[PDB]
Amino acid sequence: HHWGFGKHNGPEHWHKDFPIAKGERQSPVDIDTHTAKYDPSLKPLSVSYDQATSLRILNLGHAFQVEFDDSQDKAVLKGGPLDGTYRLIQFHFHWGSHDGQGSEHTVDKKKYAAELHLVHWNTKYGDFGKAVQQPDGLAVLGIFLKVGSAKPGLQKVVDVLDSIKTKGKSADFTNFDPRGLLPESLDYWTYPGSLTTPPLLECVTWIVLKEPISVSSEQVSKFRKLNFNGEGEPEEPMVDNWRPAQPLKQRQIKASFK
Ligand SMILES: [Zn+2]
Repeated sequence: HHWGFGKHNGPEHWHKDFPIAKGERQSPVDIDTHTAKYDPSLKPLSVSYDQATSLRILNLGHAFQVEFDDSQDKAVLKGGPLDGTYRLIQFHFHWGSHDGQGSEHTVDKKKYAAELHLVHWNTKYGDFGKAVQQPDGLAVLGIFLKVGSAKPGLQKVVDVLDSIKTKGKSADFTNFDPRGLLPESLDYWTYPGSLTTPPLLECVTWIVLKEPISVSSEQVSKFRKLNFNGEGEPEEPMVDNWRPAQPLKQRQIKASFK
């Protein structure tokens, strides 16, 4: 009964193995735009992906992840609410069983068709594993996906997914430029929170972009053809791998805009 997104092992059950699931700094959250606070002191984000080096793409079971060479010192997220520099290690998505749900963060309760997380670790701490043990260990850039026109910079991802249908499969995924996954504007909300899969560690500065990227119905539908199961096991399509919004509790969501 490893955690996952079935009826028996899904988000409602995670607290039994990971009691921090009911903790004080859990993610995702609903972003209530009336109660979020515009902070004029929040500076622009700095996302430098020019020299990011993608390596491989893996079906981990609950989702797929594209991994990067985080020995590169130039593929970095910094600025914004951050007081350090953070190296890109991987990205992945969350999505639904239909276009009407799939995002983890919500905006005034609005759910998007999917959400992209670009995960970066703090260069103060040596590596990812050591970083997640610190309250400022990770900076995750979250980006909503809505269905409309196609996102060209996502196509290489969409095209490869048929090769990694079942858990444990992977593919070469070199020369992928994650700049192609960013919207035009980098206006953002930000708050302190957690990983949204177990172990749910409270080590993340969340930066959630106001502007969603547009992806086509065809592109997001490919996500739903992935499987949670391993090869030869009964087919279980990989859908609804999003943790729902958790209580904000003490925290203050801040915005770079009104
Ligand atoms: Zn995520």
